[PDB]
Amino acid sequence: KNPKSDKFKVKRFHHIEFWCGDATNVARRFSWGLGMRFSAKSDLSTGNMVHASYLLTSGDLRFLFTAPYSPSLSAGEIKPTTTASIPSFDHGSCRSFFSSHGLGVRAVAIEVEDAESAFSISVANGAIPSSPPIVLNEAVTIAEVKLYGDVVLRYVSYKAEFLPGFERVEDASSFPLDYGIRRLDHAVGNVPELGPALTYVAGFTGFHQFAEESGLNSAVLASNDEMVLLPINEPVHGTKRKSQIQTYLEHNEGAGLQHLALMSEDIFRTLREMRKRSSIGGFDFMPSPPPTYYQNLKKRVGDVLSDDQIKECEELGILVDRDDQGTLLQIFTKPLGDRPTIFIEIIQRVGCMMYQSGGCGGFGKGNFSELFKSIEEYEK
Amino acid sequence: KNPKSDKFKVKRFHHIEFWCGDATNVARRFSWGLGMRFSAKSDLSTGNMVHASYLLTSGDLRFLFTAPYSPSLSAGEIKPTTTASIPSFDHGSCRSFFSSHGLGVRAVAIEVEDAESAFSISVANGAIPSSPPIVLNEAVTIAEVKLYGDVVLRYVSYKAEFLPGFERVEDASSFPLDYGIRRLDHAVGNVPELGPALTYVAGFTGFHQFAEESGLNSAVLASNDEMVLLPINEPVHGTKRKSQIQTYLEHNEGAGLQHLALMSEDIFRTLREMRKRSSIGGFDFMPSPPPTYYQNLKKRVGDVLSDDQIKECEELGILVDRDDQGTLLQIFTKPLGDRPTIFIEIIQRVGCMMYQSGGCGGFGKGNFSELFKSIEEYEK
Ligand SMILES: C=CCN1CC(=O)N(C)c2ccc(C(=O)C3=C(O)CCCC3=O)c(C)c2C1=O
Ligand SMILES: C=CCN1CC(=O)N(C)c2ccc(C(=O)C3=C(O)CCCC3=O)c(C)c2C1=O
Ligand SMILES: [Co+2]
Ligand SMILES: [Co+2]
Repeated sequence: KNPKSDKFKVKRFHHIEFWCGDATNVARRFSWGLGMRFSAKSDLSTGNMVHASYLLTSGDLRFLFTAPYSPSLSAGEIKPTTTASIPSFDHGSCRSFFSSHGLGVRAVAIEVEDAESAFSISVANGAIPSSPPIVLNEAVTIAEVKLYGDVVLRYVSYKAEFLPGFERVEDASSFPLDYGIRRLDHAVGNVPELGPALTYVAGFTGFHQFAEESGLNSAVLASNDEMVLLPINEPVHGTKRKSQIQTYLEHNEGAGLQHLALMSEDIFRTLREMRKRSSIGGFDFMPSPPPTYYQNLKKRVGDVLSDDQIKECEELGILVDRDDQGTLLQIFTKPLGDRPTIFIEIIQRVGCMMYQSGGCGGFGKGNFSELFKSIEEYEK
Repeated sequence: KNPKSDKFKVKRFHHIEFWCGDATNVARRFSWGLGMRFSAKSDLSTGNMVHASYLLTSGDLRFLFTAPYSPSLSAGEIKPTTTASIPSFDHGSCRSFFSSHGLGVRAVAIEVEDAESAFSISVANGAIPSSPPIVLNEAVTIAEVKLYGDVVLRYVSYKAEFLPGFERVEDASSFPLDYGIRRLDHAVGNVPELGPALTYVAGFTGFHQFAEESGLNSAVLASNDEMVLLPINEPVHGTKRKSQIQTYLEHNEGAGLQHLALMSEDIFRTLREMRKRSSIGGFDFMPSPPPTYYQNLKKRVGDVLSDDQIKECEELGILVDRDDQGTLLQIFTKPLGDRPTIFIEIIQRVGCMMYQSGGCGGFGKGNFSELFKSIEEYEK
């Protein structure tokens, strides 16, 4: 069931913003690890005396990395005279965020028809305001409300490249890396209590619940066309194996973004390319399932994947799960930074063709049981 | 003249420690950019609930990257029960350092015969104590005094791998990168006033001045065998071209480490390898000199480098300077992080064979004039 209850017109995920201590080093690491090209910048070289922001792109996926400069560089500015390109930025907020949580996502940004109306309707329906609508160069409107923890949901709307005040990156600095990643499929939050978090977010967005003891309960909120997908997890306590959600909440100092799932147009190429780079600056992957897991894929998805395609999943450590409508290929990185908090998921979905409908195949919750079963089976 | 006036027995540069917001991302970026292998770790996986520290090595060069965890993880600890592997570490100090200065060097570490005696003699001769001598696992002693700004000079001495409590890195995570870098040649500080900084450091070390308007005055302090080399720069004001030392001091919020010069055993291979990676996660280099600079190298070093070797310098943008005793090949990166503060120099020295004596060929001060001359000549 999809009641299509969005309280304002939502388009697609627009970008994800990381708050960093040093944006340059995080962005360069991510660029090489994920195959994303440097596309835009806002920093001292573009007249921004407040923050350094670097944009990476792969297809429609946009990762923004932002860090504060010394406040002394902008001490004479006021908000009417700011040189910041992102008007919601605040030195103290950014330093406090990073000290509390470490490297992680500050903003989940969605493009909407009218960011001012989205903000007004959201706050009228219970959203906690974070940054009011600001019109940039009479061209783009940006507004922010609290999502969970210190993560904001950022609304962006365009009258008619990223944001005014950003400059396209010099091509010599813009190597055309591409490992096949094409868009953000979903963005997942960890919270102490799922119920109140769902009520709050669904309350101000009108997002509906998307149709679905390893230590979590989860639910998924979705926009009208189910292209914006926001799962939320809570821990399940006293499970004998400590909940990874609870570990997250401890090391993160509370609620925050758990993972970003990045859709690939060719998950086999993406994983070949990422795994080649894991130990030379890129990202590591979680330990692969035992071969019994792939010996059990024939009965589960033998009508979707050939033996060769299943063997290629086994070579790359890719997990497979299935809906009543489609099939999901997925794999998970180790944490992106020092803390056992945020990580990345690479996914590709097969089925649900009409274009492909959002969430085809689900989110892989079936792989909690199937991976445990494979592990005990391989114990043999 | 070398009075050999060291007040305690100094051996060699031991390591350089960067204080970071996220040690993982900086270390992975540096590993790929410089060709350094992951050699040791101290972090949650080794029982350290205080800080994440990752060691990169290339030859004898040791780069350590450290970031603080949430203080909550270690809130019940006291110094007698600490799980930190580096006892001088302090969450507040590290966060304050990084907020003030951004990514940069906290510790210049030299190996000495006896870190306790080096500390005592240093403080008796005016050194400002930073961290008292602490014996780690009855095997290694570490102590710290202030060098300049918030940079410390760290003394390390060994009774008889890096530090107790560090673990050798799993080989799968230890890709054997190597672009030819072999050791730290010198470490350079920027200060507002050169005179008082030289008097202070030479005062407590016994280091002697090493025998030598672009906006700086500098002098070099050296140990008895001139293998530990610590240049210090001050700005020259009112120069019509703003002093890069003054720009540093502004963006860094005061004195700090300006550059690390890394000796390569094959500077041509090192630069080929680093430049291949500049736009795919590595380091960028300063804009190369005009061809008139290389058209003028024949008269300057035509008896040291062949035409082909000069042409190879031109291909890679390498600078050349000359002493009365030897010749220096050098090149400079763009700043390592967001702020126009710290950068890296790659160098190789030719001549002064006895082993090669320290500082052979100087520090390239001749290239201020010669690069400007080449630029006006190429204006033509
Ligand atoms: C990274 C290591 C832990 N891990 C271990 C593991 O074995 N399996 C099988 C999964 C399977 C699916 C998902 C997942 O993507 C997801 C949910 O967990 C809840 C619904 C929404 C959502 O998107 C995750 C995060 C993990 C997982 O995290
Ligand atoms: C990075 C861009 C600025 N730049 C521009 C430039 O054109 N030249 C020619 C040099 C030449 C030598 C050195 C240098 O290594 C050094 C001293 O400056 C003082 C004595 C001790 C020392 O080691 C530096 C840092 C630079 C330099 O920084
Ligand atoms: Co997921
Ligand atoms: Co130098």
